[PDB]
Amino acid sequence: IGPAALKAVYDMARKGARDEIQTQMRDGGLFS
Amino acid sequence: GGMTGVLFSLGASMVLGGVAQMLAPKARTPRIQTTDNGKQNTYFSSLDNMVAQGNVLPVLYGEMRVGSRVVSQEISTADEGDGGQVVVIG
Amino acid sequence: GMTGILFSLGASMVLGGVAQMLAPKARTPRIQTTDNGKQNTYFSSLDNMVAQGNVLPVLYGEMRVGSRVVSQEISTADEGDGGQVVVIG
Amino acid sequence: LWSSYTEIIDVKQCYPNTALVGVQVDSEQFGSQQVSRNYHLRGRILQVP
Repeated sequence: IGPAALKAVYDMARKGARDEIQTQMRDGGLFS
Repeated sequence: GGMTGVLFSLGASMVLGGVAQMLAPKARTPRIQTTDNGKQNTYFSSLDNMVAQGNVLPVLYGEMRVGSRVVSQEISTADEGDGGQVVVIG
Repeated sequence: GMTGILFSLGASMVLGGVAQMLAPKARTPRIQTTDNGKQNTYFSSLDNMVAQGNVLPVLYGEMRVGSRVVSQEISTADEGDGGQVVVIG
Repeated sequence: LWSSYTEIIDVKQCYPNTALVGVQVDSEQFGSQQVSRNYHLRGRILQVP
């Protein structure tokens, strides 16, 4: 089904972005 | 819609910043200047007169002698006079 | 073929403000504690600076303002601006 | 002899809810520079139970 897949991808692209934000600001990244 | 897939538990994802941070929200240190040398001023002390132009009026909560914000400064000639009639200038 | 996922974004832009959708808004400078409580202007420099780091500035009208000093030098003056009127005593 | 007399009116503008201190000093024994005023005051009246 469509909307279930869309909501799943949207919620999956949340913690990925959050982890990317957190790792890129730690020591030698771009500081978000 | 009956089920809620992708539970997506958050454990160390918030611990990674520190453990005391999730019990106490930490404090904000001021910015360090160079012309100030090494006097690390905080956000709750002021021992000098400030200027009250388009600024906020500070508040005080207990003890801790503070400066102020100057609103009017003026010099005039000191006239001779006391609380009475004794006005000897000899 | 088809071009799906348009994903209209009219709602997201307003989240930062609506007046910004027509005006980029003027930038504001930061506040230095050392410079008491004075507010720095972004388009005027009353103080006369030093000709080095500061880039050659530009003027656009009025504004009695300072400068960037290139050479300062103090010596001994002459007694008499010119002509034959050169009295001393 | 009589000399010029001056009629002076003070500030009628009162400050509604701001604490303030006015200080007048002869400022002769002080140096040519300004003088810093520091005051050792208590806190604010709170709504304590």
